[PDB]
This record gives sequence, C-alpha cells and structure tokens, in this order.
Amino acid sequence: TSIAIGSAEGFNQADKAINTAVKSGRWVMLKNVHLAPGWLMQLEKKLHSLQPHACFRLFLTMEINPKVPVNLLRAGRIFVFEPPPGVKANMLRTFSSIPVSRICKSPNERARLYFLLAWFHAIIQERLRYAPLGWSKKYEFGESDLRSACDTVDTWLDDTAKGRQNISPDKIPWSALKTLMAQSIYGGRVDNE
Amino acid sequence: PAWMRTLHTTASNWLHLIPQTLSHLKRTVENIKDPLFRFFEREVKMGAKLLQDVRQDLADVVQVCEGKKKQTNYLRTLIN
Amino acid sequence: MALEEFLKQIREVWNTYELDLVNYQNKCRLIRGWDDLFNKVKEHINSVSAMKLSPYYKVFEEDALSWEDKLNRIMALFDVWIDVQRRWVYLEGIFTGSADIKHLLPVETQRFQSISTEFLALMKKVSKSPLVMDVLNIQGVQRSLERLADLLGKIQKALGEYLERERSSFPRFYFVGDEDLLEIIGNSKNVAKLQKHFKKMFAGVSSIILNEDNSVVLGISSREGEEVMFKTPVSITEHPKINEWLTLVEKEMRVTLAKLLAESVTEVEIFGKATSIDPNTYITWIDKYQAQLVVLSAQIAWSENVETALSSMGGGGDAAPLHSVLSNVEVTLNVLADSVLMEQPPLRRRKLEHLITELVHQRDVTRSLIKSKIDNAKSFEWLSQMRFYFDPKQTDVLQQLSIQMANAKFNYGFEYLGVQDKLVQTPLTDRCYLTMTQALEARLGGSPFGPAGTGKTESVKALGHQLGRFVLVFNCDETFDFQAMGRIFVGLCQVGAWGCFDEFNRLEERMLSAVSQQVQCIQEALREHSNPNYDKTSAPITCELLNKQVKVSPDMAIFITMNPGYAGRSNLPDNLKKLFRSLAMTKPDRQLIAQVMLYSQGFRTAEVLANKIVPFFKLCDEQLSSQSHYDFGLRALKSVLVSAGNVKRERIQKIKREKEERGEAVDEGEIAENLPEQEILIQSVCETMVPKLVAEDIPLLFSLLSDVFPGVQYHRGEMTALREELKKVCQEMYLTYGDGEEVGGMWVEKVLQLYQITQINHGLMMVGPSGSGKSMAWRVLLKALERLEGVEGVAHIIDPKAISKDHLYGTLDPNTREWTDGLFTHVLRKIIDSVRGELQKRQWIVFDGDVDPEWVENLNSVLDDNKLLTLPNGERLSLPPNVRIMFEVQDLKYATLATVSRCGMVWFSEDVLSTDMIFNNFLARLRSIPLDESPMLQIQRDAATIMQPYFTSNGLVTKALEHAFQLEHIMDLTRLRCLGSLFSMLHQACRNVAQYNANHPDFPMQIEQLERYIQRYLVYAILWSLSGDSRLKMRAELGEYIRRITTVPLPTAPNIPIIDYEVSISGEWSPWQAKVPQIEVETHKVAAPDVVVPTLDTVRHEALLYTWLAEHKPLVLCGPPGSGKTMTLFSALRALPDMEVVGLNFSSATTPELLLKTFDHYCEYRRTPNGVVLAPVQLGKWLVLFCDEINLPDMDKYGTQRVISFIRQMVEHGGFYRTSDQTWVKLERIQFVGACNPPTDPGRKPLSHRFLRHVPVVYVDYPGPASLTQIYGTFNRAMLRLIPSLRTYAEPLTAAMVEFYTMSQERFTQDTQPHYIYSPREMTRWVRGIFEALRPLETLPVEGLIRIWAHEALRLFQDRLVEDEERRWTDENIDTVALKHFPNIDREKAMSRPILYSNWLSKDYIPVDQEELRDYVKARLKVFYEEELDVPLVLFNEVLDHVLRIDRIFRQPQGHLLLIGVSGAGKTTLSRFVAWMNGLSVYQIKVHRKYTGEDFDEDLRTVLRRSGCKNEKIAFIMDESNVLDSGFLERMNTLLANGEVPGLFEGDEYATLMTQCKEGAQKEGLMLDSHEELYKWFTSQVIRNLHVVFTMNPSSEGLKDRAATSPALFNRCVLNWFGDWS
Ligand SMILES: Nc1ncnc2c1ncn2[C@@H]1O[C@H](COP(=O)(O)OP(=O)(O)OP(=O)(O)O)[C@@H](O)[C@H]1O
Ligand SMILES: Nc1ncnc2c1ncn2[C@@H]1O[C@H](COP(=O)(O)OP(=O)(O)O)[C@@H](O)[C@H]1O
Ligand SMILES: Nc1ncnc2c1ncn2[C@@H]1O[C@H](COP(=O)(O)OP(=O)(O)O)[C@@H](O)[C@H]1O
Ligand SMILES: Nc1ncnc2c1ncn2[C@@H]1O[C@H](COP(=O)(O)OP(=O)(O)O)[C@@H](O)[C@H]1O
Ligand SMILES: [Mg+2]
Ligand SMILES: [Mg+2]
Repeated sequence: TSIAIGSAEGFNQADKAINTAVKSGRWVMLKNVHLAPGWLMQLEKKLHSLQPHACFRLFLTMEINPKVPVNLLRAGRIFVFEPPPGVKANMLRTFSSIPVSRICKSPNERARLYFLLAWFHAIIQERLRYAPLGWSKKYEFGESDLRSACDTVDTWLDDTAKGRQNISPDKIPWSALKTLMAQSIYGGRVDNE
Repeated sequence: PAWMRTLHTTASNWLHLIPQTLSHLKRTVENIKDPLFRFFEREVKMGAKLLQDVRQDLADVVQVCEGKKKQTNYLRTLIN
Repeated sequence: MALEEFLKQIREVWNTYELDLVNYQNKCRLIRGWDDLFNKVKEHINSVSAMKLSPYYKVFEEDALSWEDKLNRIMALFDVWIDVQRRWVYLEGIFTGSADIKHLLPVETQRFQSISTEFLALMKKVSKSPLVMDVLNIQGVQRSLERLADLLGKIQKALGEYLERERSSFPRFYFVGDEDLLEIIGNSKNVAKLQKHFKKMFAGVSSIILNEDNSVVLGISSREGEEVMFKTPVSITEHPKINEWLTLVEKEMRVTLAKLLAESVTEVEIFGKATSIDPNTYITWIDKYQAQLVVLSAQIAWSENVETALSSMGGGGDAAPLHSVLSNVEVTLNVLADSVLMEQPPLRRRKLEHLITELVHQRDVTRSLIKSKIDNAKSFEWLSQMRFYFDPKQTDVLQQLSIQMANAKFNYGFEYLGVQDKLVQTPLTDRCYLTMTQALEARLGGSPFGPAGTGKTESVKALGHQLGRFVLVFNCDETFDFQAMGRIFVGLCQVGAWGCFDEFNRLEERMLSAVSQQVQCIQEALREHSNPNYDKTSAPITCELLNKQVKVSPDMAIFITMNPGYAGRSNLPDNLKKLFRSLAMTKPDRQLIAQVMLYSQGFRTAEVLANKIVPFFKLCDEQLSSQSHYDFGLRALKSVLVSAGNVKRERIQKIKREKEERGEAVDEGEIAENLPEQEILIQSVCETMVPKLVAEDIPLLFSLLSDVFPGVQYHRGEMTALREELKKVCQEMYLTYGDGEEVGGMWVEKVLQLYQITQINHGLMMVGPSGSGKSMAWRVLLKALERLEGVEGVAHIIDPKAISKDHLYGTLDPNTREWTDGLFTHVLRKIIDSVRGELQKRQWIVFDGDVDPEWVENLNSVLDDNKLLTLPNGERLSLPPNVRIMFEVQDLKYATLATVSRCGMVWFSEDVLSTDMIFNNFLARLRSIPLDESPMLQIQRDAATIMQPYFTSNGLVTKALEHAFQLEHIMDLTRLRCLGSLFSMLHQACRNVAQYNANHPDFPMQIEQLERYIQRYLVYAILWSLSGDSRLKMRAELGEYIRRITTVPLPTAPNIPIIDYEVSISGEWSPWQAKVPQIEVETHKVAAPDVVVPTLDTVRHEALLYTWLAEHKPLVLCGPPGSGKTMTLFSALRALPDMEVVGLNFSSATTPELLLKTFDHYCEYRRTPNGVVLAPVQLGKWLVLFCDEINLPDMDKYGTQRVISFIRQMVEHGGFYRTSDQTWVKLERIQFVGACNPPTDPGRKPLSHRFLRHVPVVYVDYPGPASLTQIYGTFNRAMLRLIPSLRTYAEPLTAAMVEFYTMSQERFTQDTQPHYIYSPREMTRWVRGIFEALRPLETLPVEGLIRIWAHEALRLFQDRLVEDEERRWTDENIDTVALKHFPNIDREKAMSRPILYSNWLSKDYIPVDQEELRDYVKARLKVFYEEELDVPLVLFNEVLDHVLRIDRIFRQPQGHLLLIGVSGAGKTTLSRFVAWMNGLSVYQIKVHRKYTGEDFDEDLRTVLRRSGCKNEKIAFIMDESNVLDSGFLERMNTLLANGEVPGLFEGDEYATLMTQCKEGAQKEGLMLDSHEELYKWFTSQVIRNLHVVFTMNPSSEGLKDRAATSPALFNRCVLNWFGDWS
C-alpha cells in the first residue's frame, strides 16, 4: 500500500494502512515524508510502541532534508540513493534495473542497443558532476529518461523487425532513435543551444 | 569595539580603492544616432549611480565607526 | 415654475405606470421589463436632484422630498424582487421537473412549497392591481420580499448534494458553478436563458439553434456567428430531461462535424492533384465549411499527396513527384495570398489566415523533404511530422480520421472549437508537438517549462485543438489542494477533456505530492485503456478518484506548465516529475512568427518587415534604459503585429471611403500596392510602446526607428472629439487642460495614450510615482468616454493588499467544499450575470494598490488571451469584452515578467503633473467650492486673489518647496504631502477670517487686513507644512531661506526664527511666547496625566494640530517615544469638543481586523439609498481614531503593510469593502490620527508614499534642557508647597533632576539594550514619586528630600539595567549629581546605600531599615505559608528590594510589571506574595496542549469581568511560556495600554457584560443606563483593579522581538531586571 504524504486525507490513509499491515504483514510505503516533519515525530512514537507482524515492512521515501526528525533517523535504517560513483557503477545499475527477459527478446541486436543505451546514459550523468564543463547546468538526467529511452528502442525495433531473429544493422532505425532522444527524451530538459 | 575598529579600517581602505568621480555622458542631437553612444550612456549612468551609492554607504559606515552618527535600520543591515 | 410641471409629469407617469406581467406556465404572472422600470426610476431620481439645484426648489421642497422617498422605496423593493423572481424560477423547475429530489431532499422540498405558495399569493395580489404605487402600498411588502430572498438562499444553498449527483449524469456540468447549474436545471423548459451557459461547458459552442417551437435543436453556433447544422436534429420533446438531450446534442455535434469533414475531404481532393485552382471555386469551398474543417481537410489532402508521392519514389531511382506536391502548395498559397490582399468577410478572412498559416508550414516541410532527398514513406524525416490519414471506408465516422506523429496515433475528438486563433508552426512548436505526443503515447503528462511569454500555454491548446480536443486552462495557485484538484480531474476524466494547469508549481509542495497519487492512478487507467486486450463492450475503464469510481475517457490528458526559474516556487517531488515528459521552450522563433502573421494579414513586404521588426524589439531591450515596467518579449511583439493588421484594415477602409466621396474609382489592387506598410507597422509599434517609455527613452526609441525604418514618420492622430470632451470634464473637475506644450499638455497626452491602450489591451497598468495624475487620468477618461460614446462608465476600485487573498478571490471551505466569492470574483460574476444591465456599460476594475506575485499571478489567465478567471472549484469566468482590468501602481519592483508582459503599460512621471496645475486645482476649488458646505466663498475668492502672486511658476511656494527637498526630514518628503498640508492650512485661514467677521458683525475684515493676514499666514503655512517634519535646525534653515526670497513683511527680531511667530487675525506678526505664560500648577494636580505645562513647542504644535484636525485631515505625529505626541494631541483635542477620540495600539501583528473591531464597537452600519454608510453611534460627533504605532505593523516580503493600505484606502477613497457581502462602505464623521517613532528606529518601517500623500507629518522632538527646566521646575515649585521649609530648594532640585536625566539618556541607549529608552515620561514619574511620598509628610529636612529624590531615581533609572557596571554608574552618578546641586548637606544621612522606602511598618511611605523590613517580611511570610503557598523562601537583600519594587507598582493605577530574569529566581512566587500582601487576587491561566486563542479570550473575559464589574483587585500573572501564538500578545497589548479589548465582548457576551456593569455601577451608587457610559465605567474599573505581571527570561534576541510584537510591554509596564542571583 503506497501513500503520498501531504494531504489531511493522506494521513488518515497512512494511519489506517499501517494499522492494517502490522497485523496482516503487508508492506506500506509513505513517499515525500519530509514534507510533514511534525507528523514524522508522531509516527516514530507510534512505531516504537508497536509489535507488528513478522513480515511487516514500512518504507519511508524522503529527500535528504534537515527538517527530518533526528529520532526517526535513529529509529530507522537509512539508505542513500544518489548518482552512482562512476561509469562502471552507472552501467551496472542500469543492467540490474532492466529485466533480463526484456533485453533477451527476438532480435539479437536488441542487446547491443541496450548496451549503447547504458553507455550513453552512464556518460551523460558522469558529465553532470563537472557542472560548468560536462554540461552547462544540473540537468535532471535520470531514470525516467533511461526508461523512456528503453521504451523508444523497444517500440521502433519491433516496428522495423517484424518478429525476426536477426536484423542487419543497416535497417535499424538509427535516425528515429537519435532524433527522438535529442529532441524529446534527453533533449527535452536541455534549454541551451 | 573589536569589530567596530575592524570595520572602520576596511571601510576606509575600501574608500581608497574605489574611485570618486564618474561623469555622465552628454546628450547631443547627432550623438543619439550613434548606437555605440546609445549603449555607453547606459554604462556610465549605471556606473555613476552605483558608485555614488556604495561610496556614500561606506562613508556612513566610517561615520558610525567613529560614533559621529547614530545607527539606522538600513545602516544596521548594511553593517551586519 | 417648470419644476412643478416636471413633478406633475413624474406624478402622471407613476399613476399610469404598471408592472408588465407575462404568464409563466399557467402558474403566475411574472414581472417583465425590469430595464425600463429601473431606467425610469434612475431618470426620475436624477431629475428629482436637478430641481433641488434651482433656488425655486424651496417652494416645492417638501413635495419633492416626499417624492424621492417613494422612488427610493420603489428602487429598494425592485432591487430585491428581480433577484427573488429569478431565484424562484429555476428553483421551481427543480422541485417540480425532477422527481428524485422529493425523496432525496423532502424536508426543504416542503420548505420550498411553503415559500412558493407565498410567492404565488404575492404575484396574484400584484396581478389584481398591477399599479406600481399600489404594489408599493402593500403592507410589509419590503419585509416580505427580503424574507423571501433570505429563505430562497437557504434552500438554494441546501441543494449541493443534488447538484453533485447531476454533474455525474452530464459530465460537462463539472465545469459549471452551483449558481449557474441551478439556473440550467431549473430553466430546462425555457431554453432562451440557457444560451449564456453553453460557453462554459463547450470549447467553441456559445449558443444553440432551435426551431420556432424551441423544441428541436437544429444545430450549434459559435461566438463569431459560425453555425453547424445537425444532420440529425435533436428533439427536446422526445428527451425532456436537460441532461438527456444535452448529451444527444454533444453526440450529434461530433457526428455532424465528422460527416461534414468527409464531404469536405471529397471536395478538397479536387484542389489537390490540380495544376491550377480557380479562386472562386476555392473561396466557395472555404465559405461552405467551418473554420476548423477547412484547415483539417487541407491537412488531410496534403498528407495523402506526400504519402502518395513518397510511395512513387519508393524505388529510389524513380522520378520526384514531391515537386508536384510543393508546386500545388505554392499554387494554393498564391491564391490564398491574393484573396487576403482583397477585402473579405471577417469570418472568411480568419479562415484564410488559418489556411495561410497551415500551407506555409506545409511548404516549409515539403521543401525540407525535397532538400533531404526523401524517397521512402517510412523515413523518420517524414514520420516525425504530423500526418493526417482519412479512411472513408470506415463505418464509424468518428474513426475515419487518424492523426499520426512518429509512433503516436490519435483520433480526432471532433469537439467543435469555433474559430480559434491559430499558431505559427515554428520548429519549437514542432518540437513541442513531437514531445507532447510522445508523452500522450506513453500515457504520461506534458511539462513545457521556461520563462514567461514563450508560447507554452498556447502550444498545449494548439495541439489539443489540432486533435479536436476540449482543452481546459487552469491558472493554479496555493488554493488548488488535493480535493479541489481531484474534483477537476473527475470532470476531465468523464468528459474526455485536456486539462492544462499553468503555474502548476504555485501549488504547495505537500499538495503537489498528494496529487501525484491521482495523476498516477489516472494514467494507469489510461494505460490499461490503450491495451488491445481491452474491449469497450466490457466494463468501462474506471479509476479511484476522491474515494469514488470515476469513468475515464481515452481523450483525457494532463499538461502542466511552469517557470522553474521563479524564486519562491514549489519544487515538484520526483515521483510527480516522473509522471510527466518535460520540454524546455525558452527561445521562440519570433522571426518566423512575425513573417507568417504579416504574410497572412495582407502585407506584400512581410519578409522585409519581419526582418526589421524582430531585431528592433531586441534593440529596444538592450539600448533603452532598464525599467521594471518594460517588456519587449514575444507577447509585446504579438500585440503590435495584431494591431498592425487592425491598423491596415482601418487604413484600407479609410482610403476606400475617401475614394467613394471623391469620385467613383475603387480598386483593391491599386490600394494594396500603394500602401505604406512601413508606416502602418511603425504606428502600431509606437501606439503600444511609447506610453510605457520614460522621458529619456522617447528620443532613444524614435532614434532607433530611424536606423531600422528610415524615411517613415509617426504622426499621431488628433482626436478632436475626445479632446473636447476631456476639456469639458476637466473644467467641471477643476483640472488643468492643455494642448501640446501648454500647462497640462503632457497629462492630456497621457490620458490619450491610456485611451489607446484600452482599445488594444483588456489589461492595463498605470505606473508612476505617487501623485503623478494616474487616478485623475482614468477618472476623466471614463467620464469623457461616457459623454462621447454614450456608454455609461462604471469603475470598481479594489485595494488588493488592503484585504487578504482569500477575501479578494474567494475561499473553498475544506469541510463542506462550498465556494464563497471574493471581492474581485463577486464584481466580475455580477457583471457577467448582468442582472441589472452590466454588460451594456463600460466596466472598469482598477486595482489601485501594490502588486506582488502572490495575488496578481491569479490574474494571469485573465490577462492572457484566454480571458478566464479560474477558481479552485472548477469554475471558469469569462471576461466580457466591455470589461477592463486596470492596475494603478506606484512601482513594479516586485512584479514578475509574467505580469508585466500580459498588460499594457502607460508610464506617468512627476513631470506629467506640474506644480503649476496643482496650484491651479487648489485655487479653482477655493473660488468654487464653499468651505461651509456664499459669504465664506466670497472670503475664499478674495483670499485666492491674494495668494495668486505666490502660487506661480518658480513662485515663493515653488522656490520654498524646491529648497525644502534639500533638507532632512524625519519622513520621506513628497510634493503632495507638503502641498496638501499647505492647502488645508490655507483653508483654515479662510475659516479664521469668517470667524472674525461673525465675531464682528458691525466691522468685518477689510481687504487690506485680509491681504496682510493671508500674506503672513502663507509664509507661516509654508514653514510648518514644509518643515513640520524636521528638527529645529532645518526649521530655522527654511525660515532663513524664505526671508531671502520673499517680499512679505517678516518679524524683525535679530535672532528669533520666524517659526517662533504666529499670525494674529490683525494681519500682524505676534510671537508665540506671548501665549506661553509661567503658570503655577495646583498641588493636587502635580504631574497629572492630563496636565500640560505650556511651552513654546507645546502651543505651536497645539495650534497646528487644531488646524489639521478641524479640517478632518488625517495627520501623523512623529518623534521619539515619550516626546509628548499623545500629550499634545489630547491637549489639542480639548479645543475640539464634538471630536471623540478612540485609542488603538498597533503592533507587529496588527491587521485591519483591529480597525474593524473598533468600528463594530463605536460605530454602526446604516444602509442608505446611496449605499452602506458607517458612522459613529454618537450623533453630531466626529470619531478620532488614534493609532499609536502606525509604522510598527509587519511588512510582507513585498514591502506592504496591509493595515496601512486599509487606512490609505479609507482616506483616499473615503471607505472600504465588507468581506461579508463585498459591499462598499462609506465612512462618515470618522477621522484618523497617527503616532509613531522615527522610521530609523528598530522595528519601525517607512510608511508608503501613497499613504503619506494624504497625511501631513509634524516632528515632535524631546523638550530641550531649557524646556525641561520650565515644565518640571513648575511641578517642583507646586509639589514643594506642601512643606514651606523646602520651597527654596525647588530650583536646585529641578536642576539635579534635569541633569541626571540627561546623563542617563546619554549614557544608556538602544544600542546597548533594546529597552534603554529614557524620555520625559521618567521625569514625570520622578515628580510623581517624590510628590506621593511628600503628600503625607508634614515636614521633612532637606536631607530627606534628597533621599526621596535618590530613591525614585534608583527606581526609574537603575531597575531596568542589565549589567552591574551600569547600575554602579547610576549609583555613583547619583551621588555626584546630588552633591553638585545640594552642597552643605549630611551626605551619610541622606545617601546611605540601602535606600529603602516602604509603607509596611507605618501608615506613610517613609524610609525603612533593612533589618526591620526583613523581620516584618519574615513574619508576613510565615502567615503566607500557612494560608496561601507553603513554599519556604530564603530572604536575602535583593529579595527585600524586589518585593518593595513590586509593592510600589501594585499600589499604582494601571500598574503593570515586566519581570525579567532566569527561571526559578522567585519572580512568580514573589509577585504572588506581594499581591497577597496588598489584597490582590492572583489569576494565572492554566495552559495545556489544547489551549487555544478562544480559551485565552474566555480567560481574559473572566479577569475583565471580575476586575471591572465586581470591583475586585486582581494581579494577572502571565509568563512568556503561556504565550502560544501571536494572538495572545495582540490582546494583551491592547489591554495593557487602554484597559479594554475592543472585540473581546460581542454578541450575547456583550449583552451579559452590560448587565453586570449596570449591577456593578448600581453597587457603587452611580446611575449609568446607556451602553457607552457602562463601558467607560467598566474601562475605568479595570484600569484601577487589574495589575498584569509579565515574566520572561533575559533573552537577547527575544527582547528585541518583543519590543515590536508588544510595544505596550515597554511603555505601559514597569520593567524590573531581576536577572540571575548575584
Ligand atoms: N491635470 C490635472 N490638473 C490639475 N490638478 C490635477 C491634475 N491631475 C491631477 N491633479 C490633482 O493633483 C493630485 C494628483 O492626485 P492623483 O490621484 O491624480 O495622483 P496619482 O498619481 O493617481 O497618485 P497616487 O499614486 O498617490 O494614487 C490630486 O489632488 C488631483 O486632484
Ligand atoms: N508559434 C507561435 N505562433 C504564433 N504565436 C505564438 C506562437 N508561440 C507563442 N505565440 C504567442 O505568444 C503569446 C504568449 O504565449 P503564452 O502562451 O503566454 O506562453 P507562456 O505559456 O510561456 O506564457 C501568445 O499570445 C501566443 O499567441
Ligand atoms: N510641556 C509639558 N507639560 C507637561 N508635561 C510634559 C510636557 N512636555 C512633555 N511632558 C511629559 O512628557 C511625557 C510624554 O509622554 P507621551 O505623551 O506618552 O509621549 P509620546 O506619545 O510621544 O510617547 C508626558 O508624561 C508628559 O508628562
Ligand atoms: N527566595 C527563594 N528562596 C527559596 N526558594 C525559592 C526562592 N525563589 C524561588 N524559589 C523556588 O522557586 C520555585 C518557584 O518558581 P519561581 O521562582 O516562581 O519561578 P520564576 O522565578 O521563573 O517565576 C519554588 O519551588 C521555590 O523553591
Ligand atoms: Mg501560459
Ligand atoms: Mg490615485
């Protein structure tokens, strides 16, 4: 049960979902909990005096904001999500996120296209570290761009290759992938010539 | 005070570095037709205005640091 | 004698006038013809006033007065009847037409039947006797109508649940408010009233077409008159339900457009694949079909031709039929250009421009395809384009057309859009289309982001219109919460409409996260809708919205627009951003936009013009001076291009008319060739950009016009007809008019510029410094347009920052989800409804006030081309063409680029309003308007002649005013503040002469006497009006300079400044010293609060205030705290008996509510024919509102104080608005007086220049050492009369007191501690303290007098000290001062360090020994433990001193304590002990976690009731921890200063309190019956029975914060720094 924090009705859903899950053993995820620091202090107190089911899990997604109460940070286990340290780490994360069955489809050339996708994505984010030189500003090149890129490759590969096992590299719609990526997927965030 | 003396030296030293005079460009019937004069007149006008403000602000600061004038709300913010 | 005939005519009309009655479904006879009834009443009322103007009015006055009462009653009765009748009509159709409401809502269905039966009863009575006077003579008819209106509102407000259900039946009702939805449902039978509501539910349907039965819907119509005829007419008889046949109309609208599109496609296939096209055949096809169909068919024909050509070239080596496609487009475009060159009907012209825009895009695309050597139809350089495929073989007409772009396929929604302004398909537009369509295919939203004016909002609509979608634009703000936005989604999902949410980052971040759930849930429904496995035969796709299952249409889409570069905007959560596809649109292709727009408008040199006009806008942005009100973006370029087409059309019409009236020779080709297109564009540029330019930039732009457009000049038209109207209006309004270089020519030019901007823009901004003539410009223009065009002009002036944003736009109740209208919303909705003919008038809504992004960004969609006011409840209000939105502002330093771009700008400068014209206005008013309401006017005319030589260019006043701006004033000096001060004083001089003439009926003032008095008075007035807000030195400076320039005789004193002289009515100078005598105060009135020792400064300020106060002119007293501002005003108010003063203590948290609470107590709201008037309850009394801390109220981040704007509105406009009913309230008999410290003081802010223009300021500085000696030497001389032996010590004692006060004031300042303020208030307390001790003493040796003097000084100057070093200074300096002024006295006897005084060991206040005091306190503490509090206390010397200080204040009237020290030091315990010793009852509030402001008010009411009605002495002990909100301190501040809270007792609480006050006054033996004396006795009781003890910790920043949050804590409370234990 996933709930987005921020509304009065959302707190009611969060309290109800937690109460149900600690007895049934379900998983509850509360997102952007950094927007309600006051309610976070109440929630940590509720969690401490509680004996939930063995399979119960509560995941709290939030930004790294100083407003998050310290007691909640001490009560929970902290996992930091940030850009991977390097190109190799970036490419390993991409290949882990994309399911194997998606990459290993009928066209044998799909695997190579996904690799160029991972390499292009990895190079792009690693350039973001060098803010003035790699790019001109902190563009939000993220997982959404990679997922949209993967969908675009899948759509146009299946369009050109009608279920065939092998497609010659000349027939791959390179122009479609390049143009949609430079204008819509990654170029949409770009506002500099 | 320690900071009161420290700010006095900085304000007086700063007044030495910044120049004191900057004359506005003169409008002429044929000067207006020159785009270069059209751009440059804005440059000096902005420069002369801003020069007058900063120097006056520092002047007031040295006056406060010597106790000659009382601190105001703007002067408190500027000194802070 | 013609007056009698007019009365007879009016009598005959009303004796013959009858209410026009028409039957209503055989139920009653409803009143018809309201407009004639209201117009006749208005015409007769205006006539009734005219007869009064004539002197013959007296002979028929009583009969005329009796008449105006009757017409006012007629107007009052029928101003409600029209509302009642209309409300009953649609309420009747709901409780009768529908059957489910009787079971659902039975209770108020019977309630409606009861009130209805009353309504038919009343209607039949009106029927029996249709005479208007007979209807008016029905007993209680006015009360009956109001009761009907009140009841109908309750039933109407109780139909919300029914309305929500009806919206589910017809989904488009979700975009209609509750007010209009009830009208639609009730008026289902009579469709004629439904025509004004179709625009809110459809994109392009403004009205429907019916047969002459009004039973069959034959089609639909647009706002431009374009009609679509249904192939299958919808009959309302077969489907009587409103929601049933509306669905059929919507369904038929889509089908008939699809079938017409199929016919048009077949027709347009002939024009395609054709080498030559006949213009007549093409034009006939264009006129046959609708605007959106001709563009769509041309899109289809071109797409198939390219697809056909690319299939032919698929072999690679084949020929290139792509050239045939290009030539056909070029041939068609040539016919299109030729058609535009010749005159065309407006509807056909717009169709041609849309077709031109499309084919220019097609030509560019086809040229690109040829240049790219494209030979395959599957190439992405063709698939990336948007292609249109038609399949006539498809059975479903709604599926015959498919729109494809890349891999995204869309079906045309076939929603009728009317005639929408097409966009030029720029490469940025294509990139937007590609990205947004990719998002649509991914079932994701779109986020075009970038700076303002880049085409983001139009791009979303343009793409939606291209797909035939209903795009709804929402201007979002912080009020768009989870529930409001979720309900908007429900309407969009069920309808299948596009929702474009602009400024979507203006939502709160918590709200932004919350709506992500709904957007994600909606997209999952859309994603599962696109899967081929789903079949429409199964259950329709539904999603979870607002805990309801809501059907989702596949045509639904969500688009958000933001400017992420605006500081202070919310950051979207990442889980929300991943739900959208973002695209940066930062640099629109303006050159291509300009070229295509000019090409479609009929310019032969469009390419040359575009290459000249786009760089020119860039040149103006970088070469003109940088001003915050300058905008040279695409929106400004869009306006000039549109106006260029309008000007060219107007010029072409002009040339044709000249040819027609000069011979007969008209040729379109000749006119088009010999037409100065350069001058047309230049005229359009100047008409839009000149008014905003500053004086220095006007030559700059006209120079730039010479390089870019050499040889063409701008000759503005001479609006002779309007100028004559302006001259007449200005003459009647006492305003100076000039032509060109004459005095006032610049102002007249600004007015003409304002008139031109009104015609181009519906949004305007008058920008300029305070007193630049902005308001006078639009007032004169509004009247002149009324007298010229004959259209009545109505102006609604709103101060947006004088009220809250909730009160300005409206509030959505979080619980019941009910919408209440705001101020702007109510005015706009009333105009739109036009119940009283508001659409036939020129309605101007002026936003006179400060502009900041929080409130004005809500008007973005209003000031765009959308012209919609979007509210969070899903309601959208369209701006009528007769409404203008104006902003009268003094600066735009806080406005953003979005607001500035959307509005036309006229820049006003102080130069526009020349000082000469202000002098002329003052003199013209003086010679015309009598001051009584004329002998006074005659005096005014002779006086105006005398001041004429001085009110001239570079005259005495002008020269003085110029010299005054070079001096230093306690407040910012503005021209109109000084002159308004001068004019009011000159009015007093005329009133003074009248008084002399009245006092001397035999000998009135002579001309020579008047001349001398006016001349001397004028110099006297100039000094005080121009230097009253300055210190003594600059008052001397101004007097010296005036002596240098003036020819008026002046006092010949060698060194005494002129400011020390007054002007006697004798016309001779007389020193002010003659009015200040050395008075001797009585012994019992020594240093009393109401006793003022006259001085030079006192008499000068008193006579000054009397001059200003009398004229009822608001004024501000400025000076250091304790200088004597409050003392002077009360002393000056004594000469004003009819004036009653109410004291208000402003704080940092003060809002206009405190002003409103005072009004609800001392005044009453009276409804009058003119309107609601707020006047004091006391009759013949002027209420003086005295505000003590006017510059204390908090400034927001945009430099505005809400209460100051409220007061500025109340003075400049004479009233305010009631948020309860958005009703204008006019003040009467209510004046305002302000007091403040200099703005440079901490916590004080500079007052707005617009406010300061109406309030003169006089600086009251501290009295000098010579003045202090006189003020307090007198008090000492009287005080020391009790003991004759000490009388010889009166002089040295004052000298010691004066000296020590000066050293203490110089040694301790606010720089060290925030509370280190020393004023003559301490010196007054010094004399009171010595006098109080000396009263009982029969005799005292000089040594005892010094001991008392030393003791009081230690209590006044040492108790507040923080550091021991300061206290040691006080102790030693006191030793030195006393020995300096009292030599040869016993030093040890009179100055033993334990200086302790008490009245505990005896009856009198005499010095007490430390050990005897300790023993007595020990004995009392023993009783204290066994009776009240058993907490043992260790007694040390500091405790003994503290309990004596606390005992001192508890024995004083209105005595309050501020104990500052570390927690646990004994402050609370000691205060309870002394309070028990003095018999005071200890009251403490019990704060818990649920303690709120309402609990504090009830707790306060308990203390006030006990200490005010029961005569009970109570020590109210309050700690800083007890304060849970700023509301606590606001009431505490008022209670500490005045002794009463204005809004504490209201309703039944006030009624009970007056009963207790009557009982309490009866107990005391006083006979008070009326409420106002009961409250005054109650206030006097609390001031003498309540002792508030505030305890706080010695925080550094907390003390400074409290000095502004609660100013009374440092002025009315004695501060005692206990600190920590030493
Ligand atoms: N053309 C004119 N001739 C003579 N007197 C004028 C003229 N225009 C304005 N005035 C007078 O001068 C003063 C200017 O006030 P006005 O309200 O026009 O200024 P403003 O620029 O709108 O001020 P603010 O920004 O303070 O609202 C008023 O007293 C007005 O009566
Ligand atoms: N491609 C275009 N063709 C014609 N006009 C355009 C184009 N793009 C923008 N405009 C004009 O620019 C003006 C401002 O655009 P707007 O929708 O306000 O952009 P934003 O969403 O950035 O505020 C609109 O009136 C629109 O007519
Ligand atoms: N001419 C005077 N005669 C008598 N008292 C004076 C005179 N001038 C000043 N004072 C004293 O100065 C004090 C002014 O206090 P207040 O009226 O509250 O000033 P403000 O309103 O500026 O704070 C009074 O207590 C008054 O006794
Ligand atoms: N002079 C004193 N002798 C002994 N105890 C004291 C004395 N003053 C304060 N206390 C202690 O302080 C407690 C009461 O708190 P209080 O002093 O009233 O707080 P505050 O000083 O913050 O008002 C009592 O329990 C008492 O023991
Ligand atoms: Mg927009
Ligand atoms: Mg004004």
